[PDB]
Amino acid sequence: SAWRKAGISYAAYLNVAAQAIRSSLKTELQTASVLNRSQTDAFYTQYKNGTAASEPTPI
Amino acid sequence: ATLKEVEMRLKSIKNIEKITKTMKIVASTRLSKAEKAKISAKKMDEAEQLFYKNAETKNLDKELIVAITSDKGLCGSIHSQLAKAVRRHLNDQPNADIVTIGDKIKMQLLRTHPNNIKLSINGIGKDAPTFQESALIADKLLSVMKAGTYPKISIFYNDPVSSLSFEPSEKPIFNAKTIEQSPSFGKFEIDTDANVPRDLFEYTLANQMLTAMA
Amino acid sequence: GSLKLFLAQYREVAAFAQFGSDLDASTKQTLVRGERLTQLLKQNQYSPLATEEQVPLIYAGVNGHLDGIELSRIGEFESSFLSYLKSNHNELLTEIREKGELSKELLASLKSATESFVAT
Amino acid sequence: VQTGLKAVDALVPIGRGQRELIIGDRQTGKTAVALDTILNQKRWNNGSDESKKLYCVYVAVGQKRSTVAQLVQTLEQHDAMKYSIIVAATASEAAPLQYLAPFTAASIGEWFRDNGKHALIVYDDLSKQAVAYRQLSLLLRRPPGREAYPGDVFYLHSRLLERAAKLSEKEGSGSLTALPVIETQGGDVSAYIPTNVISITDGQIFLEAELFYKGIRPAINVGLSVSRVGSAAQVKALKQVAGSLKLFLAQYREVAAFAQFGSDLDASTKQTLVRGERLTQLLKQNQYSPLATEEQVPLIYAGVNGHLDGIELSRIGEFESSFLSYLKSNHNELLTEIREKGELSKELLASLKSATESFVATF
Amino acid sequence: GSLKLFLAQYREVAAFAQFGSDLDASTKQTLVRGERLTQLLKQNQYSPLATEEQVPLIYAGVNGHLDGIELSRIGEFESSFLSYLKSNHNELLTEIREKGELSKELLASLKSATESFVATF
Amino acid sequence: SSGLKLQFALPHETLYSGSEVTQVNLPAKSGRIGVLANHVPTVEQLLPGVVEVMEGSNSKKFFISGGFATVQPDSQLCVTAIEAFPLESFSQENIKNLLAEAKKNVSSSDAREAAEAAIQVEVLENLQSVLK
Amino acid sequence: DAAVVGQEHYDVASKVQETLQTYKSLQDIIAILGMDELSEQDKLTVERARKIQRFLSQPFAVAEVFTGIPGKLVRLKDTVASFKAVLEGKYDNIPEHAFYMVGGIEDVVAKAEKLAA
Amino acid sequence: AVVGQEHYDVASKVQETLQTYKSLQDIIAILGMDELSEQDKLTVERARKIQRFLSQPFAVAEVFTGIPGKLVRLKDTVASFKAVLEGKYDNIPEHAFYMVGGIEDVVAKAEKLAAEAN
Ligand SMILES: Nc1ncnc2c1ncn2[C@@H]1O[C@H](COP(=O)(O)OP(=O)(O)OP(=O)(O)O)[C@@H](O)[C@H]1O
Ligand SMILES: [Mg+2]
Repeated sequence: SAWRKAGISYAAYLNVAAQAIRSSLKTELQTASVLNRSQTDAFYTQYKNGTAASEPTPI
Repeated sequence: ATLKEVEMRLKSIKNIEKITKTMKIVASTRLSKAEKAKISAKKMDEAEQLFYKNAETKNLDKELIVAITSDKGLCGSIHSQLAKAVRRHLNDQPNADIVTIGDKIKMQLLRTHPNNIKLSINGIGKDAPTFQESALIADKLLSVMKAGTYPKISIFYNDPVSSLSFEPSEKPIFNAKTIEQSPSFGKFEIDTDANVPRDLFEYTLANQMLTAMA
Repeated sequence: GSLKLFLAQYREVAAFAQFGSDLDASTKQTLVRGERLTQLLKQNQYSPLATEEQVPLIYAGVNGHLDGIELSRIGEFESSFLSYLKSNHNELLTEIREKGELSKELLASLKSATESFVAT
Repeated sequence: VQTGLKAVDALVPIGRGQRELIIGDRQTGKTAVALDTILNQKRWNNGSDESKKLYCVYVAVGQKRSTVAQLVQTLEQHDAMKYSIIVAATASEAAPLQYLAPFTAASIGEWFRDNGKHALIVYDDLSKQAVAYRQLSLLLRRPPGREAYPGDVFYLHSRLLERAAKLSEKEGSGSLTALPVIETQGGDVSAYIPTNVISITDGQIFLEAELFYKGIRPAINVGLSVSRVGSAAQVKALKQVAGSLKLFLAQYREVAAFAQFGSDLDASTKQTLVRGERLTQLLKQNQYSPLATEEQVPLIYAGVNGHLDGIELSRIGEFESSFLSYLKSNHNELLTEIREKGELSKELLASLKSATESFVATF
Repeated sequence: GSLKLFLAQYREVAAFAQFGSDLDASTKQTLVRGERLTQLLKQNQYSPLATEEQVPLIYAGVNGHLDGIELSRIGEFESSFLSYLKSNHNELLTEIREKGELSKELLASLKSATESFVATF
Repeated sequence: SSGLKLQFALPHETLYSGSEVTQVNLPAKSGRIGVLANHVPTVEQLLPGVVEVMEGSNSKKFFISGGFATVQPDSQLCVTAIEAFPLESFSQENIKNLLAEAKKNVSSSDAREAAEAAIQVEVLENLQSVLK
Repeated sequence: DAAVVGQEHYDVASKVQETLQTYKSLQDIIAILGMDELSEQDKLTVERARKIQRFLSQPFAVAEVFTGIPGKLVRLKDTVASFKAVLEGKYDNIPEHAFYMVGGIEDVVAKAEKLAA
Repeated sequence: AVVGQEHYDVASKVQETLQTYKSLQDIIAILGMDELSEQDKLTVERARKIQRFLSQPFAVAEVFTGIPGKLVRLKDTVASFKAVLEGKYDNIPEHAFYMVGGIEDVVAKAEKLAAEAN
């Protein structure tokens, strides 16, 4: 269950718990503020030294 | 210039006015909506930064550069002002690689130094950023970028001085290696068993980034 | 000198910076001096001024002594500047009246007389 | 003068003796307005009282025979010819015929007016008349004015429309209403002819093709359409629910651009959009389907208060159907009291509200 | 074939990229080619070009062999490419001229003649 | 200087800010820790557990996601986390088991995604003990 | 009129007109704010409006020398059935270029499949 | 075939540059230069520099401009604009191009404006 071994950064270690918690509550007391708070549509792309780039992927 | 060409053209300008005039009011709503995400990110920021105050953690004696921008346009001079600040700091350390967050700002620097760019982000200008997204972005900077090795890391964001003026801002991000050499460290009890300095970097890099975007 | 052409180019850069965008020092410097001259051109009706009284005002505008001066004080300044010459350097007024030309000597006596007033 | 058009009798009320102008581009729904009006008269003409009936006089100018033969054939399939007079002036006929048509028909209706009755005459259209008259005037070598129209062209229409009015009690209380039709060229209300007519009439029912395409039929531009007489000639039963309907729609046209933006709109403005979308959807009325005031009030009252806001903007159409049928079986006594009294007492206002909230609930 | 139609799409994309928004692979690909086709059409006065010299140029355009060339290069490219065929692949020019059409064989040779020149320089 | 000023804030909402507290109990990596008025300056990493702010009056207890905790020399503890959770009236047993069970099936799914499942198990199990 | 072309025919025709109208109404937003700013209901409509628009084009046997494509004669009974299907969103997957210069609705699917090769 | 190949090219470049400024004029009054792309924004400034440079003090109109006439030869004019196109004077302020004779006078006038700045 190592997180800093083959898991993710400490920022992600607390992240998984943030969504798990926010999703472990009542569905009635779950404002839309929390919904979009766990939603993201950002993609990252690695570039080279010659303006080159890698295949786009989801964060 | 016939009556019809003037009547058709005069009519399309009027449509534009309605589109812009409404864009402003709609903007006033997203403005207050970003204040709750701005104050909650500053107050929280002061909580973590308070530690670095009482405990000197300055950097003594390859560099990672991150620029916080959006992807949308029609925002005035925001993609020009920031692309100018990073440009000046780039003249002192050209070797220092850059990782801008925004397809828009990307093209700004992609013309001057298409080498330094080795990673970009898209799809953030939409709504207000959250820690859920911020921590995820900072995560890739440690996996494929390996920011832990870089001696000094710099961040670029726009600090709103007023509703009619902005100021480009820069704030360093001290890494693990810089936490040890901190002159005032002994005053704080700590166990060299849970990689406290190691796990502080991977977290500070997330929050500071979130207070920059928000 | 070249006051007409300057103003012509003034409106071009002035109406081009009225968007709110930030400009350089060159355009901004010309934008500050233009505004002072524009306000100086203003004049109430039924208030004719002698050529001798007009000459002094123009001189200050081109040189830039007015630039430092606040924009809302340009009006009071004109009425106060004329009184300064009559009360002090009246000789200059009588010279420009008859002669109608500024010699190389009167040019210097005038400069030292305006500069000294701008400071106070 | 109940036209049977919700968007009309609610927004731009017409009065016996008034001169309301039906101005609009080609193929907009100008004839539809008048045509429905005539059909909506079977509600009184087949009755017994005379001071309530309304004889209709249609003046076909410059229209091909095929069109007239159809226009007539429509009124028959609806049993409207029983009280309609057609003065046909086809385009193939000599110019002067198309010149005298409007005046000829004018007299015919005045008869009713003089004898103490009510007559509705629709000039469709004055635009064609002017063209005819222009032709005669030019051929006779009379001075040409703006757009080739002689100076007496205005004296023509002014001496025609002023013929319709409302006679006093001493004269016979008779009345002659006029609905002149003008065809603009690309919305150009600034043209010569239109400017003349619009200046003489007492209100316009401006129609736009664009509004037509969206679905809003009849496409009556509430913004422009106006009536100088207004409530003076509108049933108080509808006036009590229409006074506010002009308000909401007014603010809706101002905040119509916001509807195109994301949900980032505040709740205040959003509320307006909720109403407007639905209030505009209610005015949409199919052709050849006039409704009596007794059926209009219930629909307007439910709209203004906002009992439809909860209902989908797609089911607004069937809402009218099922709602009317409901009242005519459970609250028939309410409808009939509005038809006879013509007003809404505090008792009815409460009874109507209770019946509405009941149907909206069960819906 | 659809060259005129393509130049129509170009002006469609050229006007839409005015917004100042980034363009994907599709809208930029056609934008790259459409911009060069317009540069290939530019011809100097008093300089009529035979049919055997128009076909080759348009060929390399509609296909996409100029996409990988700078805009200020299209200029000399035309003259250089022509001189290339008149020296080496002149047989083809002679077939296009007489026949006035393109056979299955003529396309093959013409195809290879184009790619071979792109590789040069 | 009497008492200790607490600063419990989140990336979405701030609860306490320069507020005096009698006692606080927040889980640390080394182990469960407590703090009072005067406390030695310690900087420990907070793990997904349960925090409780104590007052002269009945003390409230909220569930924390995780972060860092630092007690400033000037007697000022600062708690930083992501999400927060009220007493118990917020979480539901039924809403937890649904995902909880699905987590064990994530180990069955590809390891890339199962890696995060292992981290969820822990947090979820602790949620059950909060029921008390 | 419904009482002429049929009730079904009128409704389908009216829907097509309303779609093309809103499309032309949002032309000021699709160039000034992009396609992303449009709502979920709007984007879905806009895409369709573009498909129907291109679906209205038809190759004539007379202008075969202009288009190069063989004339195509569509029957009214099939025509209405085609747009109807497209109005219901049954072909929101098919590419727009599959509706440009195409006769019957079957050809749309055939074309969309021939391009994929 | 008359004014020379270079003269033809330099002239054309001046036109294109001026033209591109005109085609975006509508945008400038509405939005501004902030909305202009990096490439477009550079052409504007350059263009505006070329336009101002076109002006020339007239000896006959000295009583209007108050500036002594300036007679410029064709040979120097071509080289002048060509040098501006190459981007060898993008540092010099636009004002220095207004009512200027010889290209040398531009750099001269640019230096005089440094002492006047306070
Ligand atoms: N209220 C309505 N509901 C549905 N369709 C309508 C309505 N009003 C008009 N139409 C349509 O309008 C068309 C004819 O419009 P109309 O005759 O009202 O315009 P017009 O003023 O007569 O134009 P023109 O000057 O060409 O006669 C018909 O095809 C009919 O389908
Ligand atoms: Mg008609």
